[PDB]
Amino acid sequence: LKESYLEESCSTITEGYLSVLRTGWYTNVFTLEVGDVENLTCADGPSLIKTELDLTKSALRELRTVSADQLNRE
Amino acid sequence: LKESYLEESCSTITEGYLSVLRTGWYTNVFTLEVGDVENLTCADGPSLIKTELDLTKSALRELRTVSADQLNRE
Amino acid sequence: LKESYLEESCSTITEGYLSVLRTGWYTNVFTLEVGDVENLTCADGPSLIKTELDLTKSALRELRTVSADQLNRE
Amino acid sequence: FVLGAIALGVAEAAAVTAGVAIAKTIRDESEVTAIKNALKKTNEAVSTLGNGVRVLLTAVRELKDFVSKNLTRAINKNKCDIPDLKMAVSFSQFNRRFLNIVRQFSDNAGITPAISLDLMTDAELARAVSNMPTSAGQIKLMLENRAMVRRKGFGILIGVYGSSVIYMVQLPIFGVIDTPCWIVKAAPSCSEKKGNYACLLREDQGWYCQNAGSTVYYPNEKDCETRGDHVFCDTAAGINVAEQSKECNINISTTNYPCKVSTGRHPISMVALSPLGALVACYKGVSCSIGSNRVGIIKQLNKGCSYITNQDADTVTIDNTVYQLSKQEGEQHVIKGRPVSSSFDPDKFPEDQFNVALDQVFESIENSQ
Amino acid sequence: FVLGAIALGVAEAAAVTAGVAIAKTIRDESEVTAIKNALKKTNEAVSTLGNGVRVLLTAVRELKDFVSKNLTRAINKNKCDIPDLKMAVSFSQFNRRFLNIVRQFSDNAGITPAISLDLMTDAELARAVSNMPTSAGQIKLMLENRAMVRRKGFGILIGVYGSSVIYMVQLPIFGVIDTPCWIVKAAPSCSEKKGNYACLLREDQGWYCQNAGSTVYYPNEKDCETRGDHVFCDTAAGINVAEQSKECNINISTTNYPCKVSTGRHPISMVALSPLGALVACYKGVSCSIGSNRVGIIKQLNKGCSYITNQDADTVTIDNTVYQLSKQEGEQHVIKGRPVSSSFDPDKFPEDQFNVALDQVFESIENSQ
Amino acid sequence: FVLGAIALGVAEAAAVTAGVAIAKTIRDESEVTAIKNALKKTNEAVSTLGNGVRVLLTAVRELKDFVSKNLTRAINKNKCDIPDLKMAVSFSQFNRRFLNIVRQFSDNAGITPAISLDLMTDAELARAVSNMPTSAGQIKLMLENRAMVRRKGFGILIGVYGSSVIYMVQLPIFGVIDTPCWIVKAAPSCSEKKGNYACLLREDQGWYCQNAGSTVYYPNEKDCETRGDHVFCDTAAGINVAEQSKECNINISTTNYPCKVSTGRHPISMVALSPLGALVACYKGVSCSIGSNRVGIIKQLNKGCSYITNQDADTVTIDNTVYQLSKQEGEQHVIKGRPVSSSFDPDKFPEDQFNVALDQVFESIENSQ
Ligand SMILES: *[C@@H]1O[C@H](CO)[C@@H](O[C@@H]2O[C@H](CO)[C@@H](O[C@@H]3O[C@H](CO)[C@@H](O)[C@H](O)[C@@H]3O)[C@H](O)[C@H]2NC(C)=O)[C@H](O)[C@H]1NC(C)=O
Ligand SMILES: *[C@@H]1O[C@H](CO)[C@@H](O[C@@H]2O[C@H](CO)[C@@H](O[C@@H]3O[C@H](CO)[C@@H](O)[C@H](O)[C@@H]3O)[C@H](O)[C@H]2NC(C)=O)[C@H](O)[C@H]1NC(C)=O
Ligand SMILES: *[C@@H]1O[C@H](CO)[C@@H](O[C@@H]2O[C@H](CO)[C@@H](O[C@@H]3O[C@H](CO)[C@@H](O)[C@H](O)[C@@H]3O)[C@H](O)[C@H]2NC(C)=O)[C@H](O)[C@H]1NC(C)=O
Ligand SMILES: *[C@@H]1O[C@H](CO)[C@@H](O)[C@H](O)[C@H]1NC(C)=O
Ligand SMILES: *[C@@H]1O[C@H](CO)[C@@H](O)[C@H](O)[C@H]1NC(C)=O
Ligand SMILES: *[C@@H]1O[C@H](CO)[C@@H](O)[C@H](O)[C@H]1NC(C)=O
Ligand SMILES: *[C@@H]1O[C@H](CO)[C@@H](O)[C@H](O)[C@H]1NC(C)=O
Ligand SMILES: *[C@@H]1O[C@H](CO)[C@@H](O)[C@H](O)[C@H]1NC(C)=O
Ligand SMILES: *[C@@H]1O[C@H](CO)[C@@H](O)[C@H](O)[C@H]1NC(C)=O
Repeated sequence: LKESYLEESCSTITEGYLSVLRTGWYTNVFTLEVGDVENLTCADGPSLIKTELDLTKSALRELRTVSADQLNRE
Repeated sequence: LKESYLEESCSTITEGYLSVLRTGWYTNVFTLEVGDVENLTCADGPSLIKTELDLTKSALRELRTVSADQLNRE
Repeated sequence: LKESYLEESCSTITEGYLSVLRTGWYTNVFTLEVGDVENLTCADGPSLIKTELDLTKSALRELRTVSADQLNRE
Repeated sequence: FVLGAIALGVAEAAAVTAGVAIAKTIRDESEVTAIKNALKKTNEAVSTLGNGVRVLLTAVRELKDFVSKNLTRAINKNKCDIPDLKMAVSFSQFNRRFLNIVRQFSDNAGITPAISLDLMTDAELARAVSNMPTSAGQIKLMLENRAMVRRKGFGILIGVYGSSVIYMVQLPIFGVIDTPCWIVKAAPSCSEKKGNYACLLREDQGWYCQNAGSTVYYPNEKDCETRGDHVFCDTAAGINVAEQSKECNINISTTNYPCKVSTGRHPISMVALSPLGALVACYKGVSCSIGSNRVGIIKQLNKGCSYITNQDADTVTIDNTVYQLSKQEGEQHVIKGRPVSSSFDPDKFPEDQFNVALDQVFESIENSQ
Repeated sequence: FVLGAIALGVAEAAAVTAGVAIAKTIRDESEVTAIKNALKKTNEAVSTLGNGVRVLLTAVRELKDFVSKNLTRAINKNKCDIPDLKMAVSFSQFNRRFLNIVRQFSDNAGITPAISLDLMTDAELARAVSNMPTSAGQIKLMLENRAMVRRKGFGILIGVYGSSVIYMVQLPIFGVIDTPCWIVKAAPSCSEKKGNYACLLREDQGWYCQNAGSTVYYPNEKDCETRGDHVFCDTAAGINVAEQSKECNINISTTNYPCKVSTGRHPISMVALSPLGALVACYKGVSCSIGSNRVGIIKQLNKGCSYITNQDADTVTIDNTVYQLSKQEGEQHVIKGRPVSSSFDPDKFPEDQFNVALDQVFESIENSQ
Repeated sequence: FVLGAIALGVAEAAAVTAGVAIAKTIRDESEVTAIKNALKKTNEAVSTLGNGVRVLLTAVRELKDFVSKNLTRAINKNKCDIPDLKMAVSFSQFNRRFLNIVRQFSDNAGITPAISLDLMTDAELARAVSNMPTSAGQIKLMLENRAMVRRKGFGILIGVYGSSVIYMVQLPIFGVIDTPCWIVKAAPSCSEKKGNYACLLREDQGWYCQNAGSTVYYPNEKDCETRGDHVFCDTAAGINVAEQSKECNINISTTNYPCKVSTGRHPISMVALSPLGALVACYKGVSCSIGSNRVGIIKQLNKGCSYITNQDADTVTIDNTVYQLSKQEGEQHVIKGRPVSSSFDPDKFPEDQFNVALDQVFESIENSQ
């Protein structure tokens, strides 16, 4: 790196840097398979598996009200 | 949507959008009950329950030094 | 607090605040010891301990490609 | 004036003021006690605070119930290395919400920037939206797009009272929907005569929306956000402007509205993306072209201001800088007219002006002469 | 000059410079070795680095101790489907801090924007604040409000050395407290004569604080943050200004300090919230009113600049845009005077000016004539 | 024109446009079906979408496999309080990625601001970088510094299709490396004569980089970020400028390029940090000094503009405001010349100007006379 102080304008220029320029975007589409958790039911009251499964179902349902492009009119 | 290019000023106007305007705030106050975890003590050395409980106690204590309005002068 | 409305300029000045000015930085260096998890191998297929250990190894490896100052040229 | 600079930061300051003022009411001890009373027989209650505002009250008690009714039994005489680890895994599940809330309030010193799933579950968000003081259509739109309600709200810590953690969530009420909005984009318009230049640029870009008789101009990027045909704006971020302001899109040189511009004596090349295309200001010194994701470069563009449609192209470039066009459908129309900048004599153009009424630029030329 | 534009971004750049420069010292191998030595018999050590700065050193070894003394025993001959799952749950607890630190450093490429509970626990934050090189009162205030120390610090990855992860946390030292601060708010002041307008707007809004003989102006929104009576500012974000600058609040037309304004020939209506009230600039074309959370709309406001107290109202509106007033108590006072803008002849007013000394506006009028 | 204001927000808008446009293609049902087909026999597949763009396709199926092949067996007849808790701990591990993705997409309404470890693991990031359409050196640099690829990308939710969650990650392609860049810093240059002042400040500060024949100016703070010798810039955030623009660093008063400045009739003291030192503008009313982390204050500075090297000092201060210098090595050189501001007669200086070509300042003085 080389810095030059330009007395005529109270400024500095520093040279010697190397660019890393973003020139494009690459798209990596993901498909995350959750499996059929919506045919699964826990009838025997509070359970560790029940809460984990219910987290999964309610997360799955919430995700469909999310939209990055068009408004949902149901 | 309908876009018009205005040649006289190098500009465009695009119409046909529908507003969704924030006009107010609705307040939902929460009371999260932690329960009396501060009368609970683990005397028998390292335990899974001990660490979870200590996380809970130290989180409960830290929370009282947090303030969104007035400075704490203790 | 004392607010004065200055009719001559459609402005207000409010006084009575007390400063808390950042004047310096204090540095707290951390050394987090992970232990020799890279001499540990699970040969008996899927296990809870295997996944936790593999999380730990892959997190440890990823961390060395992170750099806050100089570009890695390997 | 620079309208953007006037409006900048206003909506965020107003939101925090609104939330902090209510928090001041709730933080009194007799207010907290009334709230705890109202929730003594239910998990949800509507109430009116001492200052006259109506709020929703919600109680979260799972972690207290697990501590009182399960954990405390299992720890007889302060011994915790019990052989039932279900007890240990259960605790770790039952305290996660509380521990997450503490992280969020400690990191942000008591005011979160938005509403995590720990401050408010999906179920609680839906109930809060359904109780809002607005009409059915507004509530339906908010319910079906509640992630946007989430994004634009935030949370405030009231305090810790006993073992009870008290916080409030400010949810945005979108009380007006489906009134007309429109967006103005612009790029520098330059006229060259003898290697000298006269340039102007419209300085009224951004979103406009009508509501109850007035037009509001949103000059700043963070004030509005689109989702398809809908644009979410915060009213506190806008400036009310005369309806006559739409004449800047019609007769910008003739009109008596003060159409704001900036000027220059030297060209700027750049690309202003528009919802259905792009404006490309291409002047001496650069090369501009339009491209297709299928068949490569289509065509180099002539110098001056060019309007490109997203059906004419997929990309426009200035030198090597690529801009991707949108894929939104809609009708494009050209409204022809002589560029105002080409009625300027570059040898009699004023000094560079920032955000001035356009007629003061013409005034400047004739009073100089 | 536009003071806000000069100061913008300075504090963030200075903070990163400060942190990166220290990280350069720590990153040497002989520096890392000295640090590992100092911590060989303790979990906390104060030390001076090769470059002369004094730092706190902390060792976090729980995950190493669990790996060496529990996990490694249990995995005899590379077999991990053991029937003691306590071993599996324990690991998941003991590695969470480490795994969280890796997420935070990978997401931000080695420089976190603030200090999570995984970079620094509540216990470690309290120890670091107690060791700071400042006086007892400053430390007491920081200790009791340490979430604000957290918010304004950040972290930097030094590197991975063996199995040891080395990072540094920059904590803000609030070395000056309880000196006077004040805040200026303003809204457009317009005079109309014959349907033409002369307008000005003070351009010196924001926070001012004294320290050791000087006054510092903080022109930007992110530079200061209040908590009750206290305002936290970063000194590196301010501009030192003459004490005479307070005359702009006293005799803005007479004074010889260069009171910065912007001007316009067309009015802007808007609301500037102030800590104890609001300024409402209400001009032709809009309707402004003040309201109560209890009894609805109180009154429509006259045209011109109006000052509203938070005891006079709870809301002020321009057309339909609502602004909530604060609920902070304090004394309000009017300092009467003829508005400077009304001493202007709208037919002799200059072109729109951005951030100019006010006396250059008067100069502009008389040298035009 | 104010170049910074023109370029502000452009790169973020262009990135979202680019990502949303591709998401529009992927969101069609026949596009989703083709994607599910391509992944029927593999976990990774390269493909070309209907609109002609080439993308990487990745399948994440662990949670489906655990649900189908382990969880469903264990729950015979809707009973879940089974005595094998391994089953419960396993589920909690296998769903964490999915649950985290849902939090991130709900909080941000479907567009994350960057790429968490749940959107994309370290392994998947490395594969995606290796498939990018660029040359080996660019890929090697991105692979070895992939946290920076992470930081500058983001994610978009396509939707939920059956039990399958479909999202896309936009990774930044750094297709040009190791071309020359440089940075201009500046501070106010003031000349005083008889207690009146003439001041100017260069308004072309920031990063410049060459690429394929052109020079791009990046006027804004968020557009570029350094790591050692390398500076990462987003091309969509810059303005192409004439190569002649480098003359502002050479003969700013003589040149015919329009070197942008702002002016004032009153001094501003401040510190502009530079990579290898600092500029200190020190004028009447303040005291400036330079310090050492070892031996305390070195020296008070004279009034005017002073350049300080990071080998001359560790800190520079204005009054009590401390600025830490960097510790980067490199050569410092002074290019002497009479300050342009000292060729001004403070009694004939124009009104304050914001972002005007410097020769219009000289024009202003001579046409006033
Ligand atoms: C610039 O273009 C605008 C838009 O076309 C012009 O506004 C229009 O001006 C005409 C002429 O006065 C208006 O027509 C009149 O409308 C009133 C309505 O009460 C009626 O009483 C008259 O007999 C006549 O028909 C027209 O309403 C108006 N349009 C709008 C939308 O306001 C504007 O005059 C142009 N400016 C210049 C300087 O040329
Ligand atoms: C605008 O208002 C300010 C504030 O009231 C005026 O400042 C004050 O000016 C008077 C007149 O010179 C000063 O009084 C003198 O103080 C010195 C102190 O050493 C003393 O030797 C003299 O006998 C006399 O009492 C006063 O100190 C000063 N106040 C402050 C706070 O500086 C200012 O003059 C006004 N400007 C104009 C142009 O009217
Ligand atoms: C301000 O400083 C710059 C940089 O030193 C000056 O640019 C230089 O101007 C000279 C004089 O014309 C150029 O020399 C000529 O180069 C051409 C190249 O084809 C050649 O045909 C001529 O015989 C002569 O050697 C020089 O190339 C040029 N440098 C660059 C980098 O462009 C500039 O003239 C100065 N401006 C003023 C107003 O003094
Ligand atoms: C299982 O779930 C699928 C998909 O939701 C549903 O169509 C089907 O009726 C269910 N049937 C059985 C036997 O589980
Ligand atoms: C339990 O905790 C309460 C509240 O902190 C305390 O007042 C009380 O003394 C404790 N008593 C018993 C019996 O646990
Ligand atoms: C253990 O790991 C160390 C450090 O990576 C390595 O040098 C050594 O060869 C290994 N040896 C044994 C016996 O585990
Ligand atoms: C807690 O105890 C209640 C009975 O008091 C029981 O119904 C419930 O299932 C228990 N929960 C756990 C997680 O042990
Ligand atoms: C690890 O082993 C030590 C004895 O070496 C014991 O004291 C400790 O409780 C054990 N911890 C776990 C989590 O097994
Ligand atoms: C799930 O079942 C398969 C056999 O179908 C077995 O190989 C695997 O280890 C099991 N995993 C868990 C976590 O139980």
